Amino acid sequence: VDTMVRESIVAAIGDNQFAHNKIDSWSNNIVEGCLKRLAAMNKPFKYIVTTNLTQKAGAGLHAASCARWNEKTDGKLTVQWENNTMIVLVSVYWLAV
Amino acid sequence: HKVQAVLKQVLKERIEKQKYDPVKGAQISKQLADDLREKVKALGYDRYKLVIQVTVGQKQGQAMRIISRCLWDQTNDNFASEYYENESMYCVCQVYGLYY
Repeated sequence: VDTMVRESIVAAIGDNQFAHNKIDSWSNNIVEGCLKRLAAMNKPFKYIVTTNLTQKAGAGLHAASCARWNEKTDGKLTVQWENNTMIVLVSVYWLAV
Repeated sequence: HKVQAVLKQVLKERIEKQKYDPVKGAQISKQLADDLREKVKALGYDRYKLVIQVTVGQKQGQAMRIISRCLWDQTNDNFASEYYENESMYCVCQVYGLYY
């Protein structure tokens, strides 16, 4: 489910380089791309999609996300990507209806 | 927002007199995230949930911004952002107030 997302991300921003004024824009396109990736699966759920992108500048970081949800129907899926100067994180969250 | 103001109060109440530290930072950031979760999951919970993001950084003064593009169920999912800085710690919080 997320492997096609990862291949989409490696297709979109593979080995590319930072430019800050379109960085958010890439995020938007990624969010739209992942939206189509959600719209291809269309499981009847409440979906949440989020991206993060950050320059490799030399500060150490740690990241994850949590909630307090109905544990059997609500879930999280993720893809981390990186290159020489950038880090990319995409997250999808399932809440049931 | 009242809740946002008290979440920023929680941010300071964590990080006052402090500086960002690589060695304290795993436990410090776990305490940060869990304390903001405990804030939003205290009184003020009415069959909701909160989805959380936290960023903590050292002070260098380059060009940095935040943005987030989502798709959500519209009437039940809301969002807010918080920024703060001090002598050595930048801290940003992103809160997603969603119906459980």
